Amino acid sequence: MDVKAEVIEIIDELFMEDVSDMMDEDLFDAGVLDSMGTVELIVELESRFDIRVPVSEFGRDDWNTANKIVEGVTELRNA
Amino acid sequence: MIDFLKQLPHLEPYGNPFYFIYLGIALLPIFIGLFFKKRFAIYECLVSITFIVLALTGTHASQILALLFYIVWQIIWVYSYKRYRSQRDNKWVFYLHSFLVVLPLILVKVEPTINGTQSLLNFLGISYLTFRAVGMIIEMRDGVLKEFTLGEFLRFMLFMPTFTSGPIDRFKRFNEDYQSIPNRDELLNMLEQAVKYIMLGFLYKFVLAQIFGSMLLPPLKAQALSQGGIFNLPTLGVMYVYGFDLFFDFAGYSMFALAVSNLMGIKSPINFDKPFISRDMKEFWNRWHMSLSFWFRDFVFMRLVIVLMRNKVFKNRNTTSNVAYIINMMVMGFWHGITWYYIAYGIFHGIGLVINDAWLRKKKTINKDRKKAGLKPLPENKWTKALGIFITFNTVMLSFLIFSGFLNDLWFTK
Repeated sequence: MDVKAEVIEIIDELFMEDVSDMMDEDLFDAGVLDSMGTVELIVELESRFDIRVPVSEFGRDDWNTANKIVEGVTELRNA
Repeated sequence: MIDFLKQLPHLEPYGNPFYFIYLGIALLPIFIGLFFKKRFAIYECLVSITFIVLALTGTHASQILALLFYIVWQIIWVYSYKRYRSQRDNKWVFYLHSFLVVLPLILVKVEPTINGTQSLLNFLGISYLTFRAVGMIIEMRDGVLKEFTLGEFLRFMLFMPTFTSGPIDRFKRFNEDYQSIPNRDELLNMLEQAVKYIMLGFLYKFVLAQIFGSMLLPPLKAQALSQGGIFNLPTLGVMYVYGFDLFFDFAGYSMFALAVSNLMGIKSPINFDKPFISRDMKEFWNRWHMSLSFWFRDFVFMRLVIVLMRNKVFKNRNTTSNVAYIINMMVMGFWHGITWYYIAYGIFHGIGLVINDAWLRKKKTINKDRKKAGLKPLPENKWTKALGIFITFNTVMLSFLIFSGFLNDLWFTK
């Protein structure tokens, strides 16, 4: 299955808002993710993709937009 | 051999203005070198070892051996994990290596509870060095670190300007900064910032921290003691005076640390960002002892929240957030020391942050309660903002009174 399609479909499962077309939005500023909401996404991103996500290297400008989340998951999936 | 180290000359780091004459002359080749994109690897360690040794050659100069033990002990368990992490990756192995890297620090803290005296493993920068050491175990665990020299590990862990108390650093960021020497005018920019930071540090440490710490604080304590009771007006005096003293002494130090680091080419993380104008307890920890807070945020808090959400241990979203806060700030208290008031100082900011967070949640639902019932949003203006600042400032200042351990003198001297 497609990496981009599953990230798009996990985001509106826990938070309930599709952001497929308007995708380069800052998810913190757009009101999608809480302080606690990011932790909830990380857990489900691990359960779905079988990848363990580095949160102690997680910068603020690193994994903020959905495109940087999609592209970051693929890099951690093989490389 | 111990008597030799005690005979050896001693210079307390940033102890006086005339200290910077030595360090200035000493670092001058390093700085000039960086303009031609070269480092003097051998000379950098020599000048580092000299100043670290001079910082440790006190009346308890024997601690140099405790440092020597520490470097050996850390090399063993850092490399032990490095070797292991290549092939396998297990939870408990990582936990064991984490425990073992922090064990000397645990022994130093725990000791005077049992003994009433210090640990033999104790040396000056131990509390701040340990963060650099565990940092690598955590970074190897996350698979973000793979390659490193013994030289790269040693340069980072026992970096000279940030040794004794200086800003906490992470390996990946320190290493990359050291790896690529900044270009000619960016380097001159750092000289400008270094000469600025020294000027401020002079004012902060030798002028202001002097007035609060050595001038106002001692008679205020003396009076508060004579007054008696669980609180008095001179005790309200020590609360503010010490608070400012703590800030000015530590912030001034931090500026010196950053300035020397700059002359050494790398730019260490900053510690303070106008902490007293913070409206929020949440905002305060983004402004106070930042290198420590930002470490504890990513390495203790963030990591703990995932575990409580992996295992879904608590009922709702907010209890896992609350428990993480109280544990995280309490561990930070234990880090300061295993005495009642450091632990108190911990639990304080713990319940302080949960109260703070609960309010932000309540304010958003009161605003929705108003908007749907017709009414305009709850007022947010210059006086609500100031009120916030006022409440925060005094919560913060009261915590520093607990932290000072003066309440031990006032309540428990007997």
